[PDB]
Amino acid sequence: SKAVIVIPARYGSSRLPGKPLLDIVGKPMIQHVYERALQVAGVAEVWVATDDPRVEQAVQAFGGKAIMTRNDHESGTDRLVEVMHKVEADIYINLQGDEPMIRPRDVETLLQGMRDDPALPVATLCHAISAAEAAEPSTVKVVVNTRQDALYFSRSPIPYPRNAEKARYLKHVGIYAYRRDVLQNYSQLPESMPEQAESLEQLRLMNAGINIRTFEVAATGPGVDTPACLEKVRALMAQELAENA
Amino acid sequence: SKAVIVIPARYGSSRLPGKPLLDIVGKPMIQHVYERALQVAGVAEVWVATDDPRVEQAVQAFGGKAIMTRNDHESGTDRLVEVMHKVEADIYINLQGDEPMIRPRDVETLLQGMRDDPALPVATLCHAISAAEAAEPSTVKVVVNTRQDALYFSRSPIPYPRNAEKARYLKHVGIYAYRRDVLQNYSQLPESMPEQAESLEQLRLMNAGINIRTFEVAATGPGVDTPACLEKVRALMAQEL
Ligand SMILES: Nc1ccn([C@@H]2O[C@H](COP(=O)(O)O)[C@@H](O)[C@H]2O)c(=O)n1
Repeated sequence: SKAVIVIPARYGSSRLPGKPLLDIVGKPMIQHVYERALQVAGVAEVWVATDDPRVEQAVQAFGGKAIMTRNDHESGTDRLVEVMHKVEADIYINLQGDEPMIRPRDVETLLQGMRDDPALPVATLCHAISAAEAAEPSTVKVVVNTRQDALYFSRSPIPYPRNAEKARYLKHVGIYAYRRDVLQNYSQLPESMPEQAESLEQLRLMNAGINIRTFEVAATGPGVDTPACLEKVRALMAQELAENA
Repeated sequence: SKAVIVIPARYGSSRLPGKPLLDIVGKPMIQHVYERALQVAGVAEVWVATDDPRVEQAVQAFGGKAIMTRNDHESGTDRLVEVMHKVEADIYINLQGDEPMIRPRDVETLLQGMRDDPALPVATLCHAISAAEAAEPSTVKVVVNTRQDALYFSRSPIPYPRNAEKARYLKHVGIYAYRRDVLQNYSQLPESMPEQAESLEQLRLMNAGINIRTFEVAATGPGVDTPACLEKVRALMAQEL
C-alpha cells in the first residue's frame, strides 16, 4: 500500500497574500509543513500542489517536489484529483499548507486507520472542544457513531444542547486521507444542498453515501489566517526550538 | 411480509391527564387514530398498547383491539418492544396516539418504502418547513442524502444557513416503521451522548449504525400536547366534516 502526502498551496489569499511564503523562524510557512510531512512514517513521497510559479520556485529552492495545477480549481479536493492522475498512490493524504504546527504523529494515526481497514474510503481528524468554542460558525463540528464514522458535519452547534451538561463537542481538523478510487470517481459527484448551504465540501461525499471515519487527536496547534494567530505561531514555534536543544 | 400498526397510548400526561380519552367531535382521540389506521392498506392488525384499564375498556367499547403493557416504560418505543414479543409481525408501524389528523396515505408511503427494500431496517417521515420554523428547538430537523437516508436529526437548524438561499429544511414526523429484528436487538443498544444531549431517542439507532430512511410527505396536522393544540384540533376536525 503506497501512500503519498499532497500539500495544496495557492499564493492568492485575501487577508494574507503569499500566505505559504510568510516567514516563520527563518523559513517560509510552506517549508515547515513540508519538513513535518517528511517525518511521517510510511509515506513514500511528499508533494506540493500549486497554481502559482512563485510558490513552485520557493518549494524547489529548498529541494521540495512541486507540481503545477490549474488555477481554475474551485477546491483543494479538485486540485488533488488532478494530482492523483499524475502521481500514483493507493492512499493520498491532503495536508493544509497553512498549518505549520501539524504533528507528524497525528498524520500517522490517520494513515494507520486507513491501513487497518481496507474498506474505509476516507478518514479525517477531530479533537474535543468546549461548548463556547463550538458556538462559532467558523468552527466545524462533527458528530460520530460508535465506529467513529461521521454522522454529519456542521457550522451549527451539534449536538444541540438540550441537556447542556451531557453535550460533548468535537471540532473537525481539515486533514484528509482518501483511497485512490474515491478521487477517481469524485468529479462525477453532484454538489449537495447541505454542502452548498453550509459551504462545507466534505458534505458532497456524505451525500453520495461515502463513509468518512473520524479519528480523535489532542487539541491541535493554532493555524494561520489572522496576523494575531501568526504572531502566536511564531512565538510558539520559537518556544519549540529552544525546548528541543 | 406481515405488517401491524401499534398505537402507544398511555393514560398519563403532565399537561393533559387521560389524553387518549379526550373527546374530539364526538369520539375519544384514540378512536380517531385507530379508525384512520384501519384505513391503511397492507396491514394485517391494528393494536392500541396502553397501561391503563380505562383506555383498554374504551377501545374495546368501540370494537378496537387493545393490549395491556407495563406502566414503567419511558417511551412508546420501549412499549413497542414489549408488544413485539406478544404480536408477531415482520414490520411494526408505530403511530402517535395523539395525532388524530394522521393521513392513511402517509402510512402507506412508509409501508411501501419498507416493502420496496427488504434491507431497510427503519423508515420514518418528514416534510418541508420554512427557515423561520427550523430555528425552533421544539421542531426536530433532519438532513438526508440522495437515497433519502438520514445523516442526522437535530434541534439545531441543520443545514446551517451560510448561504441562506441554498438551504432547504425538513421537519421530522415521528411515525416509524421497524423491521422485527431491530426491535429484538433494541434493548441491547446503549444510550448515546448525542441522544442524551439532544433528547432524541432515534439517535440511539444512528449511534449503532442502523440506517433510517426518511420519506417526504406534505405538511402534517398538529398533535395534541397542550390544551391549546387540543382546541385547534377540535376546530380543524370539525370543519373537515
Ligand atoms: N412512557 C411513555 C411515553 C409516551 N408514550 C406514547 O408516545 C406518544 C407521544 O408521547 P407523549 O404524549 O407522552 O408526549 C403517545 O402515543 C404516548 O402514549 C408511551 O406509550 N409511553
